[PDB]
Amino acid sequence: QELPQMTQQLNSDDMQEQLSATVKFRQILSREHRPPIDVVIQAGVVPRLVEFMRENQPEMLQLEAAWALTNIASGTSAQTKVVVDADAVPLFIQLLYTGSVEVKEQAIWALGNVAGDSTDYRDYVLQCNAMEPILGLFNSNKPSLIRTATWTLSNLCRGKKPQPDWSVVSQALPTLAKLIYSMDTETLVDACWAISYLSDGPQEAIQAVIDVRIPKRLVELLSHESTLVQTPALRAVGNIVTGNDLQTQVVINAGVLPALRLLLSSPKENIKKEACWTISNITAGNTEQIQAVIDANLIPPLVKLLEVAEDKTKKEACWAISNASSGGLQRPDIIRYLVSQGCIKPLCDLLEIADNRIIEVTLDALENILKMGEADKEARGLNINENADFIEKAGGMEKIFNCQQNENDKIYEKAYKIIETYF
Amino acid sequence: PAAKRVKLD
Amino acid sequence: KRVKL
Repeated sequence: QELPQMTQQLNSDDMQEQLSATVKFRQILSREHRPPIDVVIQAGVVPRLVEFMRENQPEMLQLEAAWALTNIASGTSAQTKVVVDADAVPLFIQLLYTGSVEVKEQAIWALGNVAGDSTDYRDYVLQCNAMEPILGLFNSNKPSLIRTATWTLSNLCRGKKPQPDWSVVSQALPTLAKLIYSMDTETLVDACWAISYLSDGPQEAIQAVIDVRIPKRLVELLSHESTLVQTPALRAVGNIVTGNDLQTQVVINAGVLPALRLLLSSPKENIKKEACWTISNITAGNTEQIQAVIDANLIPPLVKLLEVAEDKTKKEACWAISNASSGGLQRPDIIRYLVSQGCIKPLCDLLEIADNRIIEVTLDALENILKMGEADKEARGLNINENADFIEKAGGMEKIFNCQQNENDKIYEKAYKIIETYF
Repeated sequence: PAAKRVKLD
Repeated sequence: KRVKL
């Protein structure tokens, strides 16, 4: 259409024509569905647009050109590659330092799409030292800019395989710690995602998150009126409790248990699922933390979900109760408590799920219950294992016996031993 | 959330 | 302890 003329105008030496042309390119690219990215790329104007972002170029030109490149980078890795190979990244970064506010708003968005393309482009942007100028944007007192920068910042932290350069992304913790206190929902959401990414890693990363005192706030955000905030905050909390017993205790001390208790009755199924997931990693802790969960009255509602929640959630509830049962070896009463709360019936019923990882998890729990029951019997001269009688009455014996027919050897081995040992 | 965002203003 | 993918 105008593209042929637009291309010629863009390469013109007249600046009025360059700007008119750049704006048209920005306009045709501003489409959410099926943007004319390839047509613009093939017009061969990317290097020219990148050229308009140079430091001494007219402001409007830098602005429109960066905006256009921003949307080209919003495409596939192939289309994004064109922008990157044209050396646009280092220019986006410099614009973050010298550009007018409007210009910076384009540049940071562009960096957001580039870093969000893949681990390599994420690393590339980090290698170009984008972190420093980016963290600087949070002192702008500019909402729109901060929102985009928070998002961009999260893409720089995102990715577990490969994990981003920790020595660089860790630099953003102090900033993220303050951002989760923002009243702007949009910024808060992205800050929480960023944090969940940084929290998703080695012991030192979780510890760095704990050291800046982020957990206290994450727990409070679990009750934020929007699930858009609850989801990431809960994710960050969950990732943190995948840490050691000490790190996990910090989260417990920040009062996560009562909060999780409320999440167990959330209207959103994924919230209930992740709340159980989070509890499962706490009951995977030491004796005291398993007891803390017990004292926080999480078992009853956990048992309820185990019996009536959607499968994905039930599986998570199963992990929690099962990890908790592993503590009975050190404290039998934990098993007595679990059984008194009716975990046996739901656990057995779950033996028929189409997930072997869960069958194993359930068989282990039932065995932890069987062992305690056996020890109690041995302890006080009885000849009947009370918990074995409970399992049989719950129809669990028949189900366990059937797991022996599972093609999975591990399942088979577990079921067999349980049957021959307690039944 | 989405890794990329088209900028429309 | 189970971590995300």
